[PDB]
Amino acid sequence: QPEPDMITIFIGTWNMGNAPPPKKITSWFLSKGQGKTRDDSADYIPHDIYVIGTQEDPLSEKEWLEILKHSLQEITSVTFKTVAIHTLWNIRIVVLAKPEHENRISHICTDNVKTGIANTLGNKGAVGVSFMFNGTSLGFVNSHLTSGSEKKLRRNQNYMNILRFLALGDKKLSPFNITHRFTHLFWFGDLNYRVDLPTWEAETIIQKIKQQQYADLLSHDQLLTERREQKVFLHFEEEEITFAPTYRFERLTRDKYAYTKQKATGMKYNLPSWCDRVLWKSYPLVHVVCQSYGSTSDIMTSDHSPVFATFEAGVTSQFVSKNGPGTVDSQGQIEFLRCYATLKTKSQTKFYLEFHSSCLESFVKSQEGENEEGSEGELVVKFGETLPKLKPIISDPEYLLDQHILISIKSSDSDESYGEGCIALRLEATETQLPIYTPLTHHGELTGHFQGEIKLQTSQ
Ligand SMILES: Fc1ccc(CNCc2ccccc2)cc1
Repeated sequence: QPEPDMITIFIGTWNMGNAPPPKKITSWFLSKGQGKTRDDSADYIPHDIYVIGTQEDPLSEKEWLEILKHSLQEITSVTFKTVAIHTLWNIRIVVLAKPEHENRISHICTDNVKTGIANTLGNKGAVGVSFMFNGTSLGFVNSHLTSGSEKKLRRNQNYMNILRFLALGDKKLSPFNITHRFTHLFWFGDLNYRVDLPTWEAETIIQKIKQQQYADLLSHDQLLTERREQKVFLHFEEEEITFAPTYRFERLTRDKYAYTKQKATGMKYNLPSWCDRVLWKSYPLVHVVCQSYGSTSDIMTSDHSPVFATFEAGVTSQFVSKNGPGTVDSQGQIEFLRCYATLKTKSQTKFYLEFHSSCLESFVKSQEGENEEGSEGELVVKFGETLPKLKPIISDPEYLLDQHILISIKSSDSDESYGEGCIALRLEATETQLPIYTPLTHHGELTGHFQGEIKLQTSQ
């Protein structure tokens, strides 16, 4: 039986509003309702992996896993296996996979992060799951961020705390946070960003929603505006939104948005908003295609509607050769030539690089670079042709051209990373000097750039 080179992944996010679900939730897993929906001819075809994030989830793990498994079995006639389940108070992530994938999935990790201090600590935060699927690392984050139209900056803070502190994936990747540890990272949840229009416009907004005229509303969505100003989710993607706002509904219908201030809301307005979102970030030049992104119309127990997204995701096989794993393949080499980092830092330490990759036996430390002043005020760290020649464990181009090199630039004085990035080995040519580039981030914010040339030798 050949190993797959593609899988499909279902992402669901649903803020359940502390209510049990209705008896039928199959529309969710079928990507049926509003937005970019899945074709009827696919309804019996199981996704490879289902990742369900809930918020305000009132059920036990057992109660929810029985509902999920029974739902998928009814759709697909497949009994899914549980990869992982992790709950932080009423925030939960479930990962289910087809039985044939059980032997393909390993290195399963779970973690959570609680956001806030004192007053603001006790119910918001994130859960996450990571694992290997053959040669491919996958990470999944379900976050419930701070509520309220006025609190976008708090949400942005919650995002940075989650990507700093959530401990998933390979712990040897110590300079790297979750935004660099996975081939594919999916981040979803009740992100709680609102449509930032005046309160007095509530009925106008409702009118626009009834006319399915979302364009002007989306131009005021706080997550899209914060992302466009590089305040949050830097280097993540989101599919175009073509479904109505998923919050705040009167329960047991979808005919009414309940936006007016009430004692139960702390006297806050909840104008119709796209609270419930799915974003992703994949390594450069890896196949990832969103095939659905929408909301259900028939699940009405909560004041939120469920959101679905589905993806094609490229995956690679576990590779064994006669040499690696457990030695190098002297036919392979990676040379980084005429490289320089451009950093936003005002520090004057010396810097060294680390190169991390599952195509190396272990990470490689460079010599210190040569610091110069950039003509617009910046630090430029030059590495010349001084960089260590990297020795991959396998030289076969069918393996090596699918790999990635993570780069950290670290202070000699403190050994702290000032920036992290990723270079694809999916080159136009081997044995040929070719331009490379990555932005560098630290704690998910832009700190610089790395650019230069690469020369890749494979067994071909
Ligand atoms: F649904 C799932 C439940 C459990 C798992 C864990 N499988 C680990 C494994 C891999 C290879 C051989 C033996 C064990 C993976 C998926």
